[PDB]
Amino acid sequence: FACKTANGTAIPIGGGSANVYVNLAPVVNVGQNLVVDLSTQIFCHNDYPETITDYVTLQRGSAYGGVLSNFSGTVKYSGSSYPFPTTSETPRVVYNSRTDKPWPVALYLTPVSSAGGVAIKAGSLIAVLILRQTNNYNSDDFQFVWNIYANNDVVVPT
Ligand SMILES: OC[C@H]1O[C@H](Oc2ccc(-c3ccccc3)cc2)[C@@H](O)[C@@H](O)[C@@H]1O
Repeated sequence: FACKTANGTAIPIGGGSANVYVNLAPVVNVGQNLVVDLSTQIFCHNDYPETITDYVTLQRGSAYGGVLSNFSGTVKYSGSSYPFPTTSETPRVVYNSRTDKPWPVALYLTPVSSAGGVAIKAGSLIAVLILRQTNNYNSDDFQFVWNIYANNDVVVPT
Protein backbone atom coordinates (compact mmCIF):
# COMPACT_ATOMS: atom_id res chain seq x y z
CA PHE A 1 0.00 0.00 0.00
CA ALA A 2 1.28 3.44 -0.98
CA CYS A 3 0.02 6.89 -1.94
CA LYS A 4 0.90 9.76 -4.25
CA THR A 5 -0.18 13.33 -4.93
CA ALA A 6 -1.45 14.85 -8.17
CA ASN A 7 2.02 16.22 -8.98
CA GLY A 8 3.54 12.81 -8.25
CA THR A 9 4.97 13.26 -4.75
CA ALA A 10 4.89 9.77 -3.24
CA ILE A 11 4.67 8.25 0.22
CA PRO A 12 5.86 4.65 -0.09
CA ILE A 13 5.04 1.39 1.69
CA GLY A 14 5.33 1.91 5.44
CA GLY A 15 4.01 5.47 5.44
CA GLY A 16 5.67 8.84 5.85
CA SER A 17 4.73 12.43 5.08
CA ALA A 18 4.18 14.76 2.14
CA ASN A 19 3.28 18.40 1.51
CA VAL A 20 0.15 19.12 -0.50
CA TYR A 21 -0.29 22.58 -2.03
CA VAL A 22 -3.88 23.42 -2.89
CA ASN A 23 -5.60 26.22 -4.76
CA LEU A 24 -8.39 27.87 -2.75
CA ALA A 25 -11.37 29.98 -3.80
CA PRO A 26 -9.98 33.52 -3.51
CA VAL A 27 -13.20 35.08 -2.19
CA VAL A 28 -15.47 33.33 0.32
CA ASN A 29 -18.44 35.08 1.90
CA VAL A 30 -19.98 34.55 5.32
CA GLY A 31 -22.62 31.88 4.77
CA GLN A 32 -20.62 30.15 2.01
CA ASN A 33 -18.34 27.09 2.10
CA LEU A 34 -14.68 27.01 1.19
CA VAL A 35 -14.26 23.47 -0.14
CA VAL A 36 -10.87 21.77 -0.01
CA ASP A 37 -11.38 18.53 -1.96
CA LEU A 38 -8.34 16.28 -1.44
CA SER A 39 -9.85 13.48 -3.55
CA THR A 40 -8.37 15.31 -6.55
CA GLN A 41 -5.02 15.62 -4.76
CA ILE A 42 -4.38 12.27 -3.02
CA PHE A 43 -4.44 8.79 -4.57
CA CYS A 44 -3.71 5.37 -3.03
CA HIS A 45 -3.64 1.69 -4.04
CA ASN A 46 -3.30 -1.88 -2.76
CA ASP A 47 -0.04 -3.59 -3.81
CA TYR A 48 -1.25 -7.18 -3.32
CA PRO A 49 -5.06 -7.31 -3.70
CA GLU A 50 -4.88 -10.99 -4.70
CA THR A 51 -4.08 -11.86 -1.08
CA ILE A 52 -4.40 -8.75 1.11
CA THR A 53 -7.17 -6.26 1.85
CA ASP A 54 -6.18 -2.77 3.03
CA TYR A 55 -8.18 -0.68 5.50
CA VAL A 56 -7.88 3.11 5.39
CA THR A 57 -9.22 5.72 7.81
CA LEU A 58 -8.89 9.41 8.48
CA GLN A 59 -7.29 8.98 11.89
CA ARG A 60 -6.97 12.66 12.65
CA GLY A 61 -7.58 16.03 11.01
CA SER A 62 -6.09 19.19 12.50
CA ALA A 63 -6.64 22.83 11.51
CA TYR A 64 -3.92 25.49 11.44
CA GLY A 65 -3.40 29.20 10.84
CA GLY A 66 -6.31 30.98 9.22
CA VAL A 67 -8.53 27.90 8.99
CA LEU A 68 -8.19 27.35 12.74
CA SER A 69 -8.82 31.00 13.59
CA ASN A 70 -11.39 32.08 10.98
CA PHE A 71 -13.44 29.04 9.89
CA SER A 72 -15.98 26.54 11.20
CA GLY A 73 -15.09 23.18 9.69
CA THR A 74 -16.62 19.91 8.58
CA VAL A 75 -14.79 16.98 7.02
CA LYS A 76 -16.54 14.66 4.60
CA TYR A 77 -15.07 11.15 4.47
CA SER A 78 -16.44 8.63 1.99
CA GLY A 79 -19.87 10.27 2.01
CA SER A 80 -20.25 11.00 5.75
CA SER A 81 -19.68 14.31 7.57
CA TYR A 82 -17.75 14.82 10.81
CA PRO A 83 -16.44 17.80 12.81
CA PHE A 84 -13.15 19.35 11.65
CA PRO A 85 -10.79 19.54 13.58
CA THR A 86 -11.72 15.91 14.20
CA THR A 87 -12.90 14.32 17.45
CA SER A 88 -12.58 10.65 16.45
CA GLU A 89 -11.17 8.25 13.86
CA THR A 90 -13.48 7.70 10.88
CA PRO A 91 -14.82 4.36 9.67
CA ARG A 92 -12.64 2.45 7.21
CA VAL A 93 -12.52 2.68 3.45
CA VAL A 94 -11.46 -0.60 1.88
CA TYR A 95 -8.67 -0.59 -0.68
CA ASN A 96 -8.77 -3.79 -2.69
CA SER A 97 -7.33 -2.83 -6.08
CA ARG A 98 -3.96 -2.10 -7.66
CA THR A 99 -5.63 0.70 -9.64
CA ASP A 100 -5.27 4.10 -7.95
CA LYS A 101 -8.33 5.21 -6.03
CA PRO A 102 -8.74 8.73 -4.62
CA TRP A 103 -8.60 9.26 -0.87
CA PRO A 104 -12.20 10.44 -0.42
CA VAL A 105 -11.49 13.42 1.88
CA ALA A 106 -12.99 16.89 1.56
CA LEU A 107 -12.97 19.83 3.98
CA TYR A 108 -15.99 22.14 4.21
CA LEU A 109 -14.98 25.43 5.81
CA THR A 110 -17.41 28.31 6.40
CA PRO A 111 -16.28 31.68 7.84
CA VAL A 112 -17.02 32.44 11.49
CA SER A 113 -18.82 35.70 12.30
CA SER A 114 -15.60 37.46 13.36
CA ALA A 115 -13.90 36.61 10.06
CA GLY A 116 -13.14 39.39 7.57
CA GLY A 117 -10.26 40.39 5.33
CA VAL A 118 -7.40 38.02 4.57
CA ALA A 119 -8.68 34.94 6.37
CA ILE A 120 -6.02 32.59 4.95
CA LYS A 121 -2.48 33.62 3.98
CA ALA A 122 -0.81 32.23 0.87
CA GLY A 123 1.88 29.65 1.63
CA SER A 124 0.53 28.94 5.11
CA LEU A 125 -0.26 25.54 6.62
CA ILE A 126 -4.04 25.12 6.81
CA ALA A 127 -4.41 21.47 7.77
CA VAL A 128 -2.72 18.20 8.66
CA LEU A 129 -4.57 15.04 7.66
CA ILE A 130 -3.44 11.63 8.89
CA LEU A 131 -4.26 8.62 6.75
CA ARG A 132 -4.01 5.44 8.83
CA GLN A 133 -3.57 2.18 6.92
CA THR A 134 -3.92 -1.36 8.25
CA ASN A 135 -4.77 -4.73 6.69
CA ASN A 136 -6.08 -8.27 7.18
CA TYR A 137 -2.67 -9.87 6.67
CA ASN A 138 -0.13 -8.68 9.25
CA SER A 139 0.46 -6.17 12.06
CA ASP A 140 1.14 -3.19 9.76
CA ASP A 141 -0.22 0.04 11.19
CA PHE A 142 1.14 2.93 9.14
CA GLN A 143 0.50 6.67 9.06
CA PHE A 144 0.54 8.68 5.85
CA VAL A 145 0.77 12.30 7.01
CA TRP A 146 -0.58 14.94 4.62
CA ASN A 147 0.46 18.53 5.30
CA ILE A 148 -1.95 20.85 3.46
CA TYR A 149 -0.74 24.31 2.40
CA ALA A 150 -2.63 27.19 0.79
CA ASN A 151 -1.41 28.29 -2.65
CA ASN A 152 -3.15 31.66 -2.37
CA ASP A 153 -4.77 34.20 -0.08
CA VAL A 154 -8.42 33.77 0.83
CA VAL A 155 -10.45 36.92 1.45
CA VAL A 156 -13.69 37.07 3.41
CA PRO A 157 -15.54 40.23 2.29
CA THR A 158 -16.68 42.63 5.00
O1 LIG B 1 -1.15 -3.35 0.03
C1 LIG B 1 -0.95 -4.64 0.61
C2 LIG B 1 0.24 -4.59 1.58
O2 LIG B 1 1.44 -4.23 0.86
C3 LIG B 1 2.59 -4.20 1.74
O3 LIG B 1 2.81 -5.44 2.44
C4 LIG B 1 3.03 -6.63 1.80
C5 LIG B 1 3.30 -7.73 2.60
C6 LIG B 1 3.53 -8.98 2.04
C7 LIG B 1 3.49 -9.15 0.66
C8 LIG B 1 3.72 -10.42 0.13
C9 LIG B 1 3.31 -11.54 0.83
C10 LIG B 1 3.53 -12.82 0.32
C11 LIG B 1 4.17 -12.97 -0.90
C12 LIG B 1 4.58 -11.85 -1.61
C13 LIG B 1 4.36 -10.57 -1.10
C14 LIG B 1 3.23 -8.04 -0.15
C15 LIG B 1 2.99 -6.79 0.41
C16 LIG B 1 2.38 -3.14 2.81
O4 LIG B 1 2.20 -1.85 2.20
C17 LIG B 1 1.15 -3.53 3.63
O5 LIG B 1 0.91 -2.59 4.68
C18 LIG B 1 -0.04 -3.58 2.69
O6 LIG B 1 -1.20 -3.99 3.41
